[PDB]
Amino acid sequence: QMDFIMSCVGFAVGLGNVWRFPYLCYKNGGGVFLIPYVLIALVGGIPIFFLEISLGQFMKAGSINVWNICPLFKGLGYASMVIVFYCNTYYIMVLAWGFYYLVKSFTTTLPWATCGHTWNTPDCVEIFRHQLADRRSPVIEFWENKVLRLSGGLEVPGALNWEVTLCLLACWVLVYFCVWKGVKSTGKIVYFTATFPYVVLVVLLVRGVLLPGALDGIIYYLKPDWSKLGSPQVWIDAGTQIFFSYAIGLGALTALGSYNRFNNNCYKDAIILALINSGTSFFAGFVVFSILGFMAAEQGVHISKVAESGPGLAFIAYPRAVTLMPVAPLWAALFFFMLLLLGLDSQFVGVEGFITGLLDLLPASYYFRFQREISVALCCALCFVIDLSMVTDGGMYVFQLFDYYSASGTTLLWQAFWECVVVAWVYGADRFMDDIACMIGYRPCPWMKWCWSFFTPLVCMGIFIFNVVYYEPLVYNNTYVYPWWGEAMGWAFALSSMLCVPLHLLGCLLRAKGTMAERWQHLTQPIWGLHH
Ligand SMILES: N=C(N)NCCC(=O)O
Ligand SMILES: [Cl-]
Ligand code: NA
Repeated sequence: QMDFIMSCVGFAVGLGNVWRFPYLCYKNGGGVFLIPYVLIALVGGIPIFFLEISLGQFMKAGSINVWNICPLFKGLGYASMVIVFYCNTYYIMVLAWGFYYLVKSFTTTLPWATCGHTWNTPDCVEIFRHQLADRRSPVIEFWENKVLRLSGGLEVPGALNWEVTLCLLACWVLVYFCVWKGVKSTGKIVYFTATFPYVVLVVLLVRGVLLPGALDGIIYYLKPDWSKLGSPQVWIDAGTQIFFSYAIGLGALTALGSYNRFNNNCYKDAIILALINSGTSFFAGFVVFSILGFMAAEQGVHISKVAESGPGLAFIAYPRAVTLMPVAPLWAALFFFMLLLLGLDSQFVGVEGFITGLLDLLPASYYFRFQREISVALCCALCFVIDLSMVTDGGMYVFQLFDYYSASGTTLLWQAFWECVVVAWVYGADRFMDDIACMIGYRPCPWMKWCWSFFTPLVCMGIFIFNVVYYEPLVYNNTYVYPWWGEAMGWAFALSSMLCVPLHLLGCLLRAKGTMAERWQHLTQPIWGLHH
């Protein structure tokens, strides 16, 4: 089938693989991040991936309705919207920044190739020699003083950055327009958009290999520092990175499953999609970390102190690589066009899911002449208004609050744990596996059943508990200690997402009559579709 290609340009391959995984690996240390990544991909990632797709095919519906199997826990679906909504709030910003770089690519030279553009600190040198710890590369200067214009901290937002604001306006109007038409990338264009990224990456990787000091970068990427394994930071980062790269809990995998036919091979679908996501993430890791090793061997700073540890690494490693290509501006335009394509396809599927969920929720009395178009326009405008607080000088910090705490962190752990609990335990993991076998013919290995029943909830609960017990305040670029109210806002996002389940459960219990026993029994009775 081509369902893999359909997801490859959808809720799967994108910035979460090319932009996020590299900087998460860098922030947690190179080698030590892979082991929890692999373990949770085997135990948490692939199993919930297959769970979402299988449940989507089974229920023949997406977003909220799929939880008709356990209507009492239908609030989980609600949470998905909030989570994906938060993605739509900040994901686009990466695109915006990427778009800005693309706008700056179409020049006879490159703005970040050198620093003589009157937006750089005096401590910037284009070439490095044998003062010490007092020099910054032009690429990081451009990233932190033209795209971001980074302020002192979250306490002082500063002056709104107009250039990135027009770039974000262009991204949002483009999303509005080409989501209004609903292109869905057609059927033959997808082919190109599924093979254009890798080509570029491959080229970059080749260049990345042929550099002095790239071997050090690759070794640091692969060989792990076992001391960091005890830290819960790497475990929470790996679990959330997998649950984000797969769009687990965002209510897009479920719709993608619903699009498939009933007599489908969803088990191999999930396995192949997961392998593609992990392979693209590993390839992007190679591309980023070879460049990081090159900059470590060039500047002289340690490999862990080369570039930004926050979300800026993808904008400090990838552009740098481009500057080493023969015809730099053409390759900058090509790579950032690739990045724009990935981010755009992901944003299209996410916004489509959110809008369809909202439209299904709203009653008939709320119908408008252009209800779909007006709803999409209002969502885009509201998200742009929220992002107005993230393009400001002290805007990058807000982005981190929207990245670490919102649609990631303990939010995705909570969502995945409750998904596994409601399906494997409340609904019956054995019965669900029997239903999947009826759908698909054969029987998957019992490893999936063990992952659903015990392994995945246990791993998620353990990561959450060991992070909370040894809680460390979120620090951006290992320099800025977030104040109490910054963590308060981050936890406000997190609890806004994670309250959807318990509040909805409580409201359903109040609405039901009699004692809690028969109320739970009646509200957990599945509501099957017509075809079942
Ligand atoms: N939206 C997500 N949470 N994951 C999608 C991965 C991507 O295409 O970047
Ligand atoms: Cl990934
Ligand atoms: Na991904």
